[PDB]
Formats: sequence, C-alpha cells, structure tokens
Amino acid sequence: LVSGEGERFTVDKKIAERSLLLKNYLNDMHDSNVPNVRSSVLQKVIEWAEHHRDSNFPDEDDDDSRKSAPVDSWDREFLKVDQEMLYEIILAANYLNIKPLLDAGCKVVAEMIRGRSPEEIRRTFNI
Amino acid sequence: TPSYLPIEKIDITAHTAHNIGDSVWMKNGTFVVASGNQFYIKDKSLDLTDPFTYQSIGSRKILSNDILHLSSVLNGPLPVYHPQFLIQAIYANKLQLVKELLLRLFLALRKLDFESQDVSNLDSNLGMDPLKYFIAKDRDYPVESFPDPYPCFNKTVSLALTEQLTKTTLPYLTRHQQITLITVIEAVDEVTKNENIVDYNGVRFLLGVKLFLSHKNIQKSILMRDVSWALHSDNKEILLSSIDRHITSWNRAREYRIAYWIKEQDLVKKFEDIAKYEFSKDDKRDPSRCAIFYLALKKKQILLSLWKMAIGHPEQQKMVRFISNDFTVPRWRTAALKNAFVLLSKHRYMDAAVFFLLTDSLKDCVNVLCKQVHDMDLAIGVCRVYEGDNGPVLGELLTAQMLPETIKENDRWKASFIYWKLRKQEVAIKALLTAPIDLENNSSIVDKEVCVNRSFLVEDPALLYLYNHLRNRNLKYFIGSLNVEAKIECTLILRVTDILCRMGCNYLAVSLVKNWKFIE
Amino acid sequence: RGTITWIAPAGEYTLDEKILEVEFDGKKSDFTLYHTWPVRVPRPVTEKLSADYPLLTGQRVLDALFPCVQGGTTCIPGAFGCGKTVISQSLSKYSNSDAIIYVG
Ligand SMILES: Nc1ncnc2c1ncn2[C@@H]1O[C@H](COP(=O)(O)OP(=O)(O)O)[C@@H](O)[C@H]1O
Ligand SMILES: [Mg+2]
Repeated sequence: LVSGEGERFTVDKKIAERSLLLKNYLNDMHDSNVPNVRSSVLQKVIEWAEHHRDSNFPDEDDDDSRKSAPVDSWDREFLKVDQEMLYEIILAANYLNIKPLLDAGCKVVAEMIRGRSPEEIRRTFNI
Repeated sequence: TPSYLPIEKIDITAHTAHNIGDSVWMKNGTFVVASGNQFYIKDKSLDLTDPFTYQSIGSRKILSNDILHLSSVLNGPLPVYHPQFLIQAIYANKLQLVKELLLRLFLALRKLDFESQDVSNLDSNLGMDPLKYFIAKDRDYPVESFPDPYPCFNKTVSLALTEQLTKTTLPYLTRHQQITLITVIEAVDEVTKNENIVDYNGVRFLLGVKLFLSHKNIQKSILMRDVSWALHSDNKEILLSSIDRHITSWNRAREYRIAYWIKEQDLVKKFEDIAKYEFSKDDKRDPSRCAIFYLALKKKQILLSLWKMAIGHPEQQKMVRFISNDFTVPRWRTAALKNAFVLLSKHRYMDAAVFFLLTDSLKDCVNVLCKQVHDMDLAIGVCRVYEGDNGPVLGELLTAQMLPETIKENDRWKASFIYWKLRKQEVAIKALLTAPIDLENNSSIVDKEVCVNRSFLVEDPALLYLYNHLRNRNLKYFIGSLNVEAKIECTLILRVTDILCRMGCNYLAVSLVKNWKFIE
Repeated sequence: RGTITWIAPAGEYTLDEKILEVEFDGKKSDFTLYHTWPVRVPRPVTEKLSADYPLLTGQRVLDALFPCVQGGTTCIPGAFGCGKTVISQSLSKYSNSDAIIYVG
C-alpha cells in the first residue's frame, strides 16, 4: 500500500479508490478475498488524488473527450515542477491505471517539449 | 560523440596579461569576467572565426548565432524531421506517423518554395498535433488525408522529397544528417511496399539494413540489433529475399550475418549458392575455398568431383586420392584427424576445419572455425546446416566461445541471441533487460569487476521494444512472476527514457511511459 | 596432436614431471618438459623461406667478399693448419646466431 523505501500514507480512503488499480488491488471486494512507484512520486500522485477528491472525470468513456482539450491550470502548475520527474509520474499514473493523471501529465509534458523547440524558444523566451 | 562539446573560447588574455579575477554568468548568457578594476562582459553571441565555434556549429544552419541558441541546437528536442527522430519513431511502432511527418515535410517545403520564403522559417514540429506521437499502437493511428495534389505519402511524394532535399538545406541538420534523412525516405519507400507482408520486426530489420548500406565505411556488418530484429520475425523469407541481391560472396553473407537468423531451410540453399560462387571466384577454380560449404551440407561427393575436375591444382593429386576413402572406417577416421591436426600446425586453418568435418567431428571443425579462422559467422552456419537448427553442438559452442566475451562486453543483444539458440527462451527474453553477468549464475564465468561499467554502459531503447514484443508473445513464461518482473520493467522504462530524452526524442519517451502495458 | 585435457600451472617442475595431457581419439598422452626426436629424420616446418639476412661473422674477408646468410650453407676446405677451426670458433663467438651448436 506504500513504497518500501520509507514510503507511507493513508492506507485507504476515497482517494485511494481513485486509482483503478486499487479498485481491485486495494482489498476491493474484501468479502471475496505501490511496489514499483517511487516514494516521492507516490506522494505526488496521492496529492493529486486528494486535490481532485471533489471532482469527476469521464474516464475512458469520454470518446472525443479525454484529449484535445486544455488541461486544468492547477494541474498544469502542480505537474510543471520537474522535467525529469514528470516522465516517472506519468509512468506511475500508468501503473496505477489512473487515466486522468495520465492525460494531464501527457498534456503537460507535450506542451513542455513543444515549447522547447528553437522557434518557440525565440518566440516566447526573448521575443 | 563526446557528451560535451566546447562552443567558445572567451580569450581575455589577448588584451591584458593579468589573470582572470572572477567569472560570473548572468541574464541571457552574458558572461562577465573581471580583472583588476576592468570588466570584459561578453554577450551571448558567437564569433564564427573561433575554431571551437566553427567546429561545433559544423555544417548546420541556425536561426540565431548565439551560445544559448547553439546550446539549444546541439541539445534539446529534435526537430520532428531529424533522421535520428524518424528512425527512432520507426523502431517504436509508429511507422504511419513517420509517413505522415514526411508528407507534412514535403507540404511545408512546397509551401515555402511557392511563397518564396526562406527554408529557415520551416516549423520544427511541421504543425503536428502532439497527441499523435502518443498513439499506443500503429494500427490505431488516425491516418488523416490531405488535399488532392498530394493526399498521402507515396512514391510521387518520395521522389519530390528526394529532389527538394537536394535543392534545399534543412535547418539545424548537418549535411550528413540530411543524407541519412534521404536514406530514411528511401527506407520508408521500401517499407511501404513491404508493409503489407512483413510483421513489424521485418520493418525494423529492413530499415536497419538500409541504414547499414549507407555506413559501410565505418560499419563492417549489420549490428546485432538488426540480427535480433530479424531473428524474431515471422517472415524471415521475405527479409532474406529482399537482401539476397547483395549476398553474392561469403564476405557478403557475413556482413548481413545470414547464418544467425535465416531459416535453416534457406541456409542450406545459401550455402549451396555461396559454394558455387566461392569456387568460381575472380582468380580461378580452386576446390579449397568451397570445401567447407560442401562438407557442411554433407555433399562430400560433389567436393570429390570438384577436386577431380580441378586438374591444374597442385594439391589435386593428393586430395582426390585421399578424400575418395570412406571415413566411417576407423583407420580413415584417424587418418583424417591426423591430417586435420597437421594442417592446423602448417597454419592452414580452413583446411584443418575442412578435414575435421570430413570425419563428422563437428565439435572440432566449429572450434577451428571460431578460434583459429575467426569466423563465428561461419561456425554458426556450419553448426546450423550440418547438425540442426538449435544445438547441441551449437549450444556448447555459443556457451564456450561467445558467452564469455558477451558477459565481459556486457552485451544484451548477443546474450539474448545465445539464450535463444540454446532454446532457453524464458531467460533469453529476460536477458534483454538485466545485464548478462546477472543471468544463470554467469558471475561464475567472470568476476563482476572484470566487466565493462561506468559511462561505457549506454542504454539502447530498441532493446526494450523487442522485450515488449517477446513479453507479449511468450506470456506463458511471465504469468508465474509479475512483481519481480515489474520491479525491473519500471527501472528499465525510466532508464530507456532519459536516453530517449537525452537523444532528443522526448516525444517518444512520453509515448513509451504513457503506453507501456504492465502485465497484471 | 589433440585437445589439452590438462595443462600444468606455473611453477618449478623437473623434466620427468608431467606438464601436459592431450586426448586424441579418446587416447590420452602425457608430455613433460622434454621430448625425443629421431636424429636421422629432419624436423618438420610449415614452409621453407628464402635466406635473406647476412650471417655477420667478425671477419672482414668473410663479411665483405664472400658473405653468408642466416640459413645458408658454407664449407671451409683447407689443409691441416690454415685455420678452419679458428674460423669456426670465431664464428661461434661473434656470429649473430641466437644459439650455437658446435659439433667436433
Ligand atoms: N684467424 C686467426 N688468427 C690467428 N691465428 C690463427 C687464425 N686462424 C688460424 N690461426 C692459427 O693457425 C693454427 C692452426 O689452424 P687451426 O685453427 O687448427 O685450423 P685447421 O684445423 O684448418 O688446421 C691455430 O692454432 C692458430 O695458431
Ligand atoms: Mg679441422
């Protein structure tokens, strides 16, 4: 439920049910019956889940949605904190099968890389 | 290439003999240097006369002449038309995307020429929607269409591009990179033709060989990467028939390493044809050269006839009188072994291998081929044609002669190939991720400190793409252990990115992390 | 001939101590530091080269006027006090040869 490298957190909550992996691996259906994620990025993911605890997403049933839309500004600033850690945050959101964080991370990193091209550098950095 | 490259030599000494007092960067690369009470502020522009700037910029074309912009050209995300981005988007299962990017490159170049605008205005992303790079699978890519004059990438667009790329110099690309871009256009042209036949480990091999042909000056044989792409393809016949035209001599059947991957049922035919050629070489008829290929096939009779019809050769009288015997007889078996060991001492290694194969002592023919003749390529071929496709002598040969050097060199392509030919598939697939020294008590072979380490251990993104393929076809071996496998998949994904990011293919790193499927 | 079944480690061995084992046709043979060869059979070579380097004796007349080469054959006919043995010994002393076999 928490990374072994000194990682701990709330064992379960409405937030932890946000991860579709934990929808089955969090003792879900206990009557009928995390290792990989790095500690810091685990903290970051649970922070995002807690923040959006009071939100709703169309999940994979968004069809035309789930993409081709601007990302939430708070998510933009929250994820835009480290270039090297964003890829492993995307990987964590992938392993936990959490679609919204995956989509947000991909949007943010795509815009970072697009904005690092020399044309965009000159058009937005110095000009 | 070096990981770092100097771009300027700020030579303040050319004005004063006093040593530099203090140095400090500032806003926009302004580099303030102090000496005495007297500053030497250098702006972030470049002086092209400097040898360092001249060498680092090379043949490139850059929008601004800056240390900041230059450091953003030698490093940072690649323009989506860069050859090192297109080959990496082909190795990843994104061929359709590469075709679309080439089409958009053509359209943008035509747009620039039609409006008479300078090519340096060309957009780095070619107006691509970034989500396209993140599409999980090649057949799920939404391949849109363009207006009628050039709706979809095809032969006409290919020729037009190959003309334009000679009539213009693309920005940020050294002329050599532009040459490789043209060869990538040709490779995509070839793949589009074969795209309906060969699975996608055939497409990767085809691009590998097409890139090999352009680098025979520095590359002496297709990398083991391409041998492993072809070895795991379901259409080895198509790949072999595509590269057949180049396999005329043994020296060219050793460049494409056909002995490693081509089907045994085609390796027999290729030995027959290579024997035909090696006999009738440029110089003259000599059954000495084509002996090994005819014995490996178990065609001693054809070799005997070849010796007979070679009336002019000085060795003819001895060889016809010797080979004609029946080497099941113990006396003649021992005579052939004695002659083999005499030829090994008279420094006639190939003939020693031939004689060691007359008697069916393959374990000694292949050891003379791989240790004294230095042809592991021919040793594998003889093993595979003589006895069978996989082992047992081939297994011992690989475990003795190749496995140690592979472990010392810390090569995982070779290790996977070896554990495949030993039909140890379950660990052959794992050898792609974990270094060879950690497999199957290989630490018993060489001390862990003898192996290569430090910066020399540069990753290889393709090495992962193969695994994700095999892992998905051989799931029977991975259902038994998931947590331990994930513990290393989640390490090699983050170590394969951070080179896809360090080689400018960030868009592919995000795709790799986004689309990777953990086997729950 | 054969496949080294066993090779001795570095160390001090007498001539009679076994140094190598080599299996040929399943039969194992043992090799010490020495071996015997028939003095009447010439020892084999891979190929016979062409002698092209001088056999630099210490003698001006023999070095300059009638030179010999390394691998050549020379004869020194003479009467019973003209120096056939002094020439032989001077050559044994000052020749380039890495080894001398002086047969009397
Ligand atoms: N190069 C020489 N310098 C000086 N004395 C020599 C030389 N060669 C031969 N002699 C003298 O000649 C003597 C007889 O020659 P010797 O060496 O016995 O040859 P041979 O066997 O032909 O008689 C020697 O003992 C020595 O005194
Ligand atoms: Mg005498």
